[PDB]
Amino acid sequence: RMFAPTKIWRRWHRKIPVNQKRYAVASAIAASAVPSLVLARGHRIESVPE
Amino acid sequence: QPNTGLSVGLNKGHVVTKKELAPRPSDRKGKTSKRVHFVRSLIREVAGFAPYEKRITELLKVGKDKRALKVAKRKLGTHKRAKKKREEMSNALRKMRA
Amino acid sequence: TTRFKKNRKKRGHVSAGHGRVGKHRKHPGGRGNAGGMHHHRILFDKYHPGYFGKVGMRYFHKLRNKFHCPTINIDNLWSLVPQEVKDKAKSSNATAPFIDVTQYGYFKVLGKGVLPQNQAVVVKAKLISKNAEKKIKEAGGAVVLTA
Amino acid sequence: MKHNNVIPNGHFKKHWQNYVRTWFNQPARKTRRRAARQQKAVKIFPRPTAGSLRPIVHGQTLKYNMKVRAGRGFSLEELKAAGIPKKLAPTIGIAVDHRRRNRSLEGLQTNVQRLKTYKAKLVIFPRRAKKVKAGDSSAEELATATQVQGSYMPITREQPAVDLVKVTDEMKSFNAYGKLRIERTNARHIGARLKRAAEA
RNA sequence: GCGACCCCAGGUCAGGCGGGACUACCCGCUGAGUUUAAGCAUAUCAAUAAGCGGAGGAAAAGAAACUUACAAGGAUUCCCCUAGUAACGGCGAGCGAACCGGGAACAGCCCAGCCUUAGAAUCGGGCGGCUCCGCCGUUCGAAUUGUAGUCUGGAGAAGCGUCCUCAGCGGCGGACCGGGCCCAAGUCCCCUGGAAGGGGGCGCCAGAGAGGGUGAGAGCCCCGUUGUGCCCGGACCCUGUCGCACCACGAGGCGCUGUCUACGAGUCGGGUUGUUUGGGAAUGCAGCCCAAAUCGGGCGGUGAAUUCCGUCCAAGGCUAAAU
RNA sequence: CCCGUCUUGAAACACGGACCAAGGAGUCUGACAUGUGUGCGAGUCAACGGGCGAGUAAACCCGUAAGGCGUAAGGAAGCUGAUUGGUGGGAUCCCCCUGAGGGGUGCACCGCCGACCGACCUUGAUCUUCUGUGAAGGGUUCGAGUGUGAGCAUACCUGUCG
RNA sequence: GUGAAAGCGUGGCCUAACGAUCCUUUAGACCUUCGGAAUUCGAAGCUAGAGGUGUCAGAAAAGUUACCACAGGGAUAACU
Ligand SMILES: [K+]
Ligand SMILES: [K+]
Ligand SMILES: [K+]
Ligand SMILES: [K+]
Ligand SMILES: [K+]
Ligand SMILES: [K+]
Ligand SMILES: [K+]
Ligand SMILES: [K+]
Ligand SMILES: [K+]
Ligand SMILES: [K+]
Ligand SMILES: [K+]
Ligand SMILES: [K+]
Ligand SMILES: [K+]
Ligand SMILES: [K+]
Ligand SMILES: [K+]
Ligand SMILES: [K+]
Ligand SMILES: [K+]
Ligand SMILES: [Mg+2]
Ligand SMILES: [Mg+2]
Ligand SMILES: [Mg+2]
Ligand SMILES: [Mg+2]
Ligand SMILES: [Mg+2]
Ligand SMILES: [Mg+2]
Ligand SMILES: [Mg+2]
Ligand SMILES: [Mg+2]
Ligand SMILES: [Mg+2]
Repeated sequence: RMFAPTKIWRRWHRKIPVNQKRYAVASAIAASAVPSLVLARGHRIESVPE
Repeated sequence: QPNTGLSVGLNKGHVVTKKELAPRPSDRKGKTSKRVHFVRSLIREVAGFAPYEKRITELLKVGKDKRALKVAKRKLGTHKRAKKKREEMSNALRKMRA
Repeated sequence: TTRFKKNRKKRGHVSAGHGRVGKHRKHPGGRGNAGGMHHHRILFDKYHPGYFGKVGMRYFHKLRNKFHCPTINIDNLWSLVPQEVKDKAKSSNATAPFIDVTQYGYFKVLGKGVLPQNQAVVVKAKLISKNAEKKIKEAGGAVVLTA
Repeated sequence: MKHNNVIPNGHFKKHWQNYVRTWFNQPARKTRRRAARQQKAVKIFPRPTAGSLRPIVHGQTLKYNMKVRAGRGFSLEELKAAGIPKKLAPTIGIAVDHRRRNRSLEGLQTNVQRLKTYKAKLVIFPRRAKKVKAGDSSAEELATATQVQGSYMPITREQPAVDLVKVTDEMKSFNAYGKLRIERTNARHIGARLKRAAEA
C-alpha cells in the first residue's frame, strides 16, 4: 500500500469571492484593449485595423 | 383577554382581534353515545366488580376514605385515576344505600 | 502546495527537523487533552483558567428564539432613515421622523452615543433603556412601545 | 498539546472515514431536478408550474412572528368564508389543510381575500369540450390560456417607511422605561397580590 | 340405529402458495475487544466489527394522542442552518440531539364498532358462452360466531330546501422510449524515405478540425464525427382533435336543525429490573407485578398536591416524490 | 583510521552495512492560531438552492424580514445595558531665529489618572399600579466591557490537536 | 477589648504545625430558577466554611511464576 493513499475527499475546488472574480474579469477585458499586451500574449495582430 | 400591545407584563403581545375557535367534531372525544353507556352498565351488572374495587368499597363502607384512596393509588398508579376510582366507588355505594 | 512545504527543504538531513535526541515519537504526552490536571496542569492553568469545574444552573431544552432580542444604539438610529427622509426632517422642524426599529429587525434600543444635533426623533420599539429614552426626550422626540 | 491554543474537541474517534459524504454529484443533482421540473411542467400543461396556491401564515415563535411566509394549505374556515367547497379546492389548484386553526380575524380575512383573488384570476376548462357547466369559463377566456412559469402570487412583505409626524405633549410626557419596569413588576407580583386578596 | 353440529384424523384427492441465491444501498435482532482516558474498573472504542434473519428498485417513514407558548405553525423524507449548541460525562477523557428559519418534493386516504331484515343485496370453485388481465348464465360451497353497502372525528346519521355536479366508445395525431438506412472535401505536382501519413507547392470541405485505423505528426485514403431526410417496433400511460348515444332513479355539492352523533384493553398508565438515549427524581425499548377511563385520555424536557390554560386523540391499515 | 547511528565520549573488542538495479518514509482531511498576499468594508459571505450555460461537472447571474461571523457587554439567573475623557512622552507639518533654540500642530504606540455599562456592596429627594422609579452621593471589590467601529471572505507556510 | 491616655490587639515573641476539581453537608437573603400561568412542598442556583486526598499540585488497588512472553537498556547488576 502506498504511503498516505490518495482520497476522493481532498479539497479539489476553490471558493473565490465574486468581487475578486469580477475584478479579474475587468482587468482581463482592459488588458485585451492594449495592443502591446495582446502582442505580448502571442497573438499576431499586426494587420488588425485597430 | 385581548393583548395589550406591550412586549412585557400581563396579556402581552401583538394586538389582534382574537377569534373564538370554530367548533369541530374533536370536541366530543371524551363523550360516547347513550347506547355505549347502556351497554357498559349492563356488562357491569353481568360481570360485577374486581377484587380491588371490592376492597375499596369495603374501606369506604368502614369510613377509611384516606386508606381507600391510598389503596386505589397503589392499584391504579396515579393519584388522579385513584381519585376517579374512589369517587366511582362512592357513587356506587350511594346508589346501593338508596 | 507541496513544493512550498518545509519538509522538502529537509530532504537529506536525517531527522527531518525533529531532533536526534528527542525524536518524533507517537504520543509522548498522551492523546488530545490528556493530563489536564497532572502533567499538563501548568498549561491549562496559565492559558485556560476556569476550565475545570461547573457553575450556574442547568436549563433543560433551552430554546434560543424566546430569548431573541436584537439591539440598536441611538447613534445608529439616524442611519436607518433614508436620505430623502433625512433631508425632509432637516428642512422641516415642525415634524420628526418616525423610525420603527422593529421593521429593521431590532427589538430594544440602547443608549450609546449621540443623535444629530437639534433633531427631534420619534422611536417605536419593544424595549428601551433609561438613558436612550432620556436622550430621545432631551432631543425633543418621544418613545412609543410596541409588540 | 503545547502553547496557547484553543482546547481541541475534534469528533474523529470513530470510523468516520466510512461515513464521509462528498458532493461530486451536485451538478448532476441540479440537472436531474431541472429535468424532472421540465417533465412535470409538460405533463401539467397548462396548469401553473409554481404549483397549487398556498395560504399566507405567520412565523412561529417570537423570533419570526413579524414574518409572513407560505403555509401548507387553506383552512376549512377560510374555504367556507370564500365559498369554495373543501372537496373542490384541491382539484382547482388550491391546497387544503384541515389541521390549521384560525385564532385571529386578520389571518382569516387575508386568506379569504387571497382565495377571492385566485378565483378572479382562475380559468377552468370544461370537463367535456361541448358541455359548459357552472364553474367553467367562456370560450374567449379559454382561448387565451397559457402556462405561468414563475410564482403568480408572490407573498411579499410591506416594505418599511419612515414618515414625519407631529410630536404632541402626550407623547413627550410618556415614560416608556417606567412603564416597562412597572409592567414587569406587576407580572412578577401578580401571584402574591392575588394570594393576599384571597386571604383578605 | 339414523340424523344435525363440533373438534380432529387419512388422502400421489382438484387447484394454488413457501423454502434457496446476490451485496453497494435498505429493514429487524444480537453484539465485543483492540483503542482513548498517558495506569484502570464507569466512560470511550460503539447503540460499531463479527454473528442470525427479511425486501425493493429503492427500502424505511408517513397524514399528529405533533411543534410550540408565537400576531402561532400543520403527514413523511432529505439538504443548509440551528450546533460542537441545550444536555450528558471518574462534569475527566470525551460525547451531543431537537424546534424555529431557508430550500428539494409534495397527496392523500382505507377500516372495526348502532344503523338491509320487505329475505347475503357479498365472495370462491366447477361447467357453458363472450368484444377474455375480465363480463354473463347455471350449479355447488363459504358466510349470520357476519360477506356486501354507509360511517372514520377534517366528520357523520336522519329530516327539510336549492335545483349546483356526476354515466362511454372508436379513429387520427402529439409526447416518451428503443432501433435501421443514405448523405463534405486531394489521396494532385517535387524531394527524403522500405512505406508519406514528413517537408515544399497548388486546391478543397467544414452545423463535420471528437476519436480511431491504414507501412512515420492524416480535416479531405477508410470507419466515424456535425446536421437533415426516410423507415421499423414498444409502451395503452399523458396529451390535442374528430364521429355517435349522452338516460340523474340514485349519489355527491351548498343552506338550515330546540334530534342524535357509537371512535381500537392485559391496551394506556403506574412500580420495579435490565438496556439504551443529550433526555438530566429516570429518552425509548423490553421482562415481571399492578392495572384504567369516557363532561374522559396523552403531551406541555425538575419529582409532588391544588386551580386553570394550551394542544392533540394512541393501543387497526395503505400510500407516489424529493433521499 | 569506515561510513550511518545512539552517546559525555566511536576508527572501536558498540550495533546495521557481501555487491548492483528499481521501489522506499511529515501526507490528506477537520477545528483553531500567528504571519503574509488579495477583495470588500460596518459590513462581509450566493456555489443549501434557484436561473442558466462552453449542446454544457466549468464560467456567468440571483439574498425575500434566510443563515453564519462581526456590529455590546456584564451576571448563575431574574435582569440591566456604555454622557461620549484628561494628562506626560511622541511622528509629520506650519511660523520666528540659526542654539542640543522658541511657539503652534500632537496621528500610531506606551505610561498614569478620571468618567460611563454591568456583577456585588452602599445610597435615597420625588413620583408610583406598594414595589417599582431614581434628585444627590458613592466603592483598596469584580469583567474575556465603553469612551467615533474592524471585521468577513479567500490563498499559502508554520504550530497544537483528532 | 483594655488602659487615665497615647497606644496595642486581625490568635500563640519570630522562623514549621498542613489540602484542588466532582460530590456531600452546614450558615446567609422578605435573593434567582424549575422555561404554559399561579400557591405550597421538593429540587436546582449565588456567597462562606466543614467531611481529603501524608505518593501531601490531590488513581479507587494483593501475591506468585524455575512453565513463562514482548519492547528496550551496557542510562543498570551477575566475569575479564
Ligand atoms: K522542527
Ligand atoms: K537532537
Ligand atoms: K443545575
Ligand atoms: K498558538
Ligand atoms: K357462483
Ligand atoms: K363494512
Ligand atoms: K367510530
Ligand atoms: K383511532
Ligand atoms: K416497564
Ligand atoms: K387535556
Ligand atoms: K545507534
Ligand atoms: K559494525
Ligand atoms: K448578514
Ligand atoms: K451573580
Ligand atoms: K496576636
Ligand atoms: K504525588
Ligand atoms: K498476575
Ligand atoms: Mg518534548
Ligand atoms: Mg414502502
Ligand atoms: Mg456558531
Ligand atoms: Mg423546516
Ligand atoms: Mg363463478
Ligand atoms: Mg518507425
Ligand atoms: Mg469519409
Ligand atoms: Mg437575517
Ligand atoms: Mg476543604
